[PDB]
Amino acid sequence: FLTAVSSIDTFLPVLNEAKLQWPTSALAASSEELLGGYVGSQFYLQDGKYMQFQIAGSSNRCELRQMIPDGGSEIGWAVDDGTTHTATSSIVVPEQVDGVEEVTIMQIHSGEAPQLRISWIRSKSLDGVAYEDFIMSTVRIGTGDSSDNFVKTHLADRTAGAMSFQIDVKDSKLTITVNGNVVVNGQDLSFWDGTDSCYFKAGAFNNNPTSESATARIKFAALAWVDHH
Ligand SMILES: O=C(O)[C@H]1O[C@@H](O[C@H]2[C@H](O)[C@H](O)[C@@H](O)O[C@@H]2C(=O)O)[C@@H](O)[C@@H](O)[C@@H]1O
Ligand SMILES: O=C(O)[C@H]1O[C@@H](O[C@H]2[C@H](O)[C@H](O)[C@H](O)O[C@@H]2C(=O)O)[C@@H](O)[C@@H](O)[C@@H]1O
Repeated sequence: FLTAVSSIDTFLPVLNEAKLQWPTSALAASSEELLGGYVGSQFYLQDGKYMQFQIAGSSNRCELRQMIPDGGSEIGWAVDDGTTHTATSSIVVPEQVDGVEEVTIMQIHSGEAPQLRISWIRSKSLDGVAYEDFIMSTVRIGTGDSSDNFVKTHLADRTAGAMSFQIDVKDSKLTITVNGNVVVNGQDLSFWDGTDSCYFKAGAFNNNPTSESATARIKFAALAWVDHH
């Protein structure tokens, strides 16, 4: 078998507060299964050090979903509880194979919608400007489909090396730091005031591929979800 992610210490804290969804939103592995050696080509320890996710197919995923720690059920939190909810990662986004067009690698999501997606995207125009092979944030400020429901930002061009991300939510404000630099500084999340079902996700969620067989692949050198109070 492939080497399991849980065979080293690095990812145990997040696996202790996650379930894996693969190849859809259906459950693939409970937290205890993840901590106890769950493995496959979709989710394995790569190069002795990366938690790697792989998935093909439109809207398919191999994704961790935040759970109450220590064998608890699904978590839900609010954007304005006075604490800071923080997700910190170090991600190697390799060159994506032909047919893969957008891969969501971290989220804040609730019962209804994604508050935030951080995604790799092959090419896109944002605010009249073309970008290629880059990392984007998409924040929902509404539940509709017109462009005014979203705030989209160029976070960074994709690098060969690991790229760090920190997502901080405090007092209905979102901050995204990339390689130690604040990129998104206090984006308003007030539309979500009253929602108590938010949670973090991370992995690979394949969006709008041009081929159903093309496999998205994303490597995490680090991932942690914490609440600072
Ligand atoms: O046409 C789009 O690509 C549309 O998608 C929106 O993101 C959605 C994702 O693609 C996934 O379907 C899932 O995560 O739901 C997302 C959503 O409904 O917010 C946005 O990227 C939007 O800007 C875009 O028009
Ligand atoms: O598939 C979706 O549209 C969303 O489902 C969410 O996962 C749910 C889902 O109901 C599962 O069947 C399971 O029973 O509970 C999941 C949960 O963790 O809340 C999310 O995967 C979400 O990202 C999807 O957009």
